[PDB]
This record gives sequence, structure tokens and C-alpha cells, in this order.
Amino acid sequence: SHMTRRVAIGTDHPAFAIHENLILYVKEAGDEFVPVYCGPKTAESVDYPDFASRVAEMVARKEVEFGVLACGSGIGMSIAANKVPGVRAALCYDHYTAAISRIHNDANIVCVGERTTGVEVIREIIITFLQTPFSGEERHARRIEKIRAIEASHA
Amino acid sequence: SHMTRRVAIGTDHPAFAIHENLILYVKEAGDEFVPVYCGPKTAESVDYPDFASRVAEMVARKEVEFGVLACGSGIGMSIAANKVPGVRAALCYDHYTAAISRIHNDANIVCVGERTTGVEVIREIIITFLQTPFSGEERHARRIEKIRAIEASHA
Amino acid sequence: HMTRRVAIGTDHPAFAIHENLILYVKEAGDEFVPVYCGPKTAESVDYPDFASRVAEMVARKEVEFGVLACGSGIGMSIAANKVPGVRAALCYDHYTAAISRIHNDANIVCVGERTTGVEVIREIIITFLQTPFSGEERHARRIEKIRAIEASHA
Amino acid sequence: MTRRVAIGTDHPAFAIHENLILYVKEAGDEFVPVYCGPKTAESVDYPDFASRVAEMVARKEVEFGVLACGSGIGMSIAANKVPGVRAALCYDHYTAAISRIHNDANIVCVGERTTGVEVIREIIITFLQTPFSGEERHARRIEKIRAIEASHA
Repeated sequence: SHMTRRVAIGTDHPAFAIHENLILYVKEAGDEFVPVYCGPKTAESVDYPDFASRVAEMVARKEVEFGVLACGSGIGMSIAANKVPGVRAALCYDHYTAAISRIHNDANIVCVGERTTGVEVIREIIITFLQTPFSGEERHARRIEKIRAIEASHA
Repeated sequence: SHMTRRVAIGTDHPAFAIHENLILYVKEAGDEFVPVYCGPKTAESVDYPDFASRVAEMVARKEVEFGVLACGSGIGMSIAANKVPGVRAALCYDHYTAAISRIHNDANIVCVGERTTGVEVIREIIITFLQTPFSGEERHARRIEKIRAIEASHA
Repeated sequence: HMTRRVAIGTDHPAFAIHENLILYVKEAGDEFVPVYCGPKTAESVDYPDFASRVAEMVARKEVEFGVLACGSGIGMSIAANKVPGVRAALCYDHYTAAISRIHNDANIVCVGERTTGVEVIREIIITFLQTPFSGEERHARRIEKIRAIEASHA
Repeated sequence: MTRRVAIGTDHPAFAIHENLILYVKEAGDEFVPVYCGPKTAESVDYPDFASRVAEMVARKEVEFGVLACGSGIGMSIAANKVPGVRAALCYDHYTAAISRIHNDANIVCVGERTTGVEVIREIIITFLQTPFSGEERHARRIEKIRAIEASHA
């Protein structure tokens, strides 16, 4: 049953401590969702852009449909990921932002902070993000297309 | 005395209601800061990416040193602004994010949500963003340079 | 199948959103009726006078729930919880709104107008009113402990 | 003068009790934490720890409290049932500061499931370091809270 919707996951070093939580939260959104962990495999020092880039590139080719990125605050992951054309990476810190990133911006990557946001709210963020459809409205689609034109104008 | 530091400001339609607040909060960060309002001039309908692009291009050229973007949640502005090379636009919702986006990521645009974040916290965000210096640390600079290598790899 | 009354009060900064708070109660469903008790005007007011008015309504059961707003929400939650029978929850997001119900059977939601934007206030109100109490024994036990603290100072 | 800070948790927040002790000390050498929370990972009911800390504050045995549970809210409802206590649910710097500035809050309540530890640190430091405004309208409101408590005693 289902079309498999793969979700690539990456972290930095402080968020490596919650990488198994992120895997689990992705599966809790629904049985169609399959996590693909791309993050650091150990507690060694890492630079978040390297994992943002790995995830974001998978998202942009649609090797996976969605990404989940975690760092200290989420901010660094959101800046790095959005540098990949085709990506719409949303820094989410609550239910509202998780849902609205989907509804308005059809976001494809959710970025969270391990040092900022407690794990039960991260859970709620991921699940909300992965359960929430895009609105379908003309103005939202138009705005998203405008982002694509910004990318095209710098390519 | 001082070097003048210009700060470009842009909004969408819901955040046009607070554009005078944004101008004020930028001046309160210190008398070297000079706001340059680039956002909508009336309550007319707008698409946030048009103003994200305007502010982000100004920052990327260094017509201004910093930008402030406001929309519903902040998220659209961050996604759009980050599509301009040279921009590092941070979605901030509290003091900690405002500070850390400077300390770790040397962020040059601060993005806030008028529907999500009350004005006294938007104030605190802007002021904190504009008074907080970049850490200087080797690992933070190295990561920021990896962000630029992401942009160059798609140029 | 009575409707469910929801008393509402504010301080002066949150008077600017008193119409939004009435609206969001109604948006939680036709079974919820707002009862506005807050300042009628933009005059100076002290939050505890409105916290007390709402909280007394909840504690006597003239309403089922309360909504309080001030600058940050915190003032209201401190004041309202000084009335016995009140469990007033400062909420700032969906999770807090929901969990205050689930775990604490909270009867008053407090929000900040200076801190929290109106669409998240909306979500908080709607979630608070729609979410049921867990019914679980450990939560009921903890809530009974809170009542034992009030009774030890009555 | 030593400013003492009593600390309590529930079971989920027991996981960060060492953090809480640390962040209090990080607010200045004069702040001393007094850990009153559960000593192990056993089951507990937050109102029992809220009551412990809140009575210490209300009877002037310590100047401040810090209470942590899942969300912070249980602690803040429980603690505020003790007369003399002004317990503030804080989730960021602004709330931590303003609770002091406006309400001279004496207990800070935080959520371990909701707020990451580096923000909890900021909250604790800011709460302990920020002074009460002293302004007449704040003092009047705080005395109104005491009158609510006195009207139900």
C-alpha cells in the first residue's frame, strides 16, 4: 500500500544527539514516510552546511520528497539549504510555523533547533510538517513561482 | 562620529501594518543605524518575494549593510531572501535566535512574522540583531564560507 | 447540549485585540459563546481587576472557561491562579494550549498581546477550547494535589 | 549577600536538573542553587515539588525559585496557589525579563519538553539578573494580587 515518500534527515554535531528522535518522528507522521538518514554517523565534529547540502540536493532532484535538518537553532540549516535551487527550507519552532510553511509555501524542508526547541515540540513540528498539504491557492502558487524566478535570475 | 550603517526594510501586506514600528526599532539599535524603507507604500496587495528580492539585492550589493524583512510568519521572506547570493537571512522569533544568527552565521537579514510575533518581541529581535557582532571564530567563518561554496556550485 | 460559555478579559494593551479574542472563541465552534468582561474602553486598567473578574466566574461556574490577555500573559496567569478552583495556563503555541488541557484540565488560557501575534493567539484559543482532558489517573491525581495546596492555605 | 535559589523538577525535567543548578551559578557568584527536586529518576508528581519550592519562597527561606516540568505550566499553576508566590512561565528572554520588571516575579517556571536547554539557560540567567522596575503602577498591581489572595484566606 502507499507511495513511499522518502524524507532525508541531516544534523550538525549538537543535533546528532537527537538523530534517532528525528528518524522516529518522521515515521510517526505516517506509514508512507520513509526516513533516509544522511547525517553524521558519529559524534565527530562536523560543519552543518555539508549536511544541509547533502539533504537539500536530494530534495532538489526529488530523490526524496522532503528533508528534515537539525542544528543548534535551525537557522544555519535553513540558510544553507535554501541556497540549493528547488529547495524551500522553513525554520520552524512551533505547530503554527510547521503548518503555515506547508500551506503557504509548500515547503520541502523543515529546519529545527536542538538547543532552542525541546523534543516534544520538534516531534510536533515534524509530524505537522509532514501531514499538512499545500493550500492549492493561486496567490501561494504565484509567490512560489516568484521564488523560482529569483533563483533563475542568479543561475 | 560613527560610520553610517543603512538598514533596508521590506514587508508584505499583513506586516505593512507594522512598518513604522520596524523603522523605529532599527533607530533604537543605535544612532549609527539608518533605516531605508523599501516596502509597500500602501495597503495594496503584494507578493512577499518582490520585497524580499528588493531588500536582498540591496544587501548583496552593500547598498545597505543589513536588512529587515517582515511577512506573516517570517518564513517566506527567509526562503526568498536566501535565494540571493551573498545573503544570509535568519528567521528570528526571540532574543536567542536574533543573537545567535549574528554570533554564529553573521546573518545580514533578519526575518520576522507579524502574525506570529508580537511587536515588543519584534523590537527586541531587531535591536538584538543590530547590536550583536559576529563571533569571529574559525569554525563559524569556515561554515559561512561553505555556504558561499554552495552558492558558487549553483551559479 | 447547552453551549459552553467563555469569559474574556484584558488589560489595556490587550484591549486592542479584544474583538479578535471574541472572534476566535466563536471560531472554535458554535458550541462556544464568548462573554466579554474586559475593559469597555481604552482607559487605564490594572490587569488583576480583570483577571479576578474572569477567574471568579470560572471558579463559581458561571462560565466553563476563561480567556485572559495582557502584555505577556504572565500577569494574568499569576493573578487568576490566586482564585481557588482556577487552573490558569500561560500558553504561547499550540503544544502548550493542548497540553494544558490534556494534562492539567486547564480552565483559563492566558496570552500575551505584546509577545504573541494574533494568528497564533487564535490557534491557542481554538486548541485550548477544543482539546479534552486526558482522563488519566495520574493527571487527575496531580490536579487533586493542586486542590490540596489551595485547601492547606484556606 | 547570598541570593539563594531553590530548584525543583518533575520526572521528565529531572534529566536537566544538573543544567538548572549550573545556570543558576552562571548568573553570578552570589546566586546559590539549593536543589530540592527529585534525587532519582523515580515517578513523581510535580505539585509536590512545586509546593516545596514555593513554600520556601513564600516563607522567605530563599529569595527565588526555579521549577521545571514538561511544559512549565503545571509548575506555574501549582506554585502560584501558595500565597506570596508570583510564579512566571517563561519561554524566552523577553518573558524572563518582563516577569521581573513588571511583576517582581520570584519563581521561574520552564518546560523541559518544550524549551531547549540553551534557551532555559538564558531564561534563568535573565530572570535572576533582571531587577524589578519599582514603578508605582507595577507595585499597585502586585498589591492587587496580594488582595486577591487575602480575599480568599
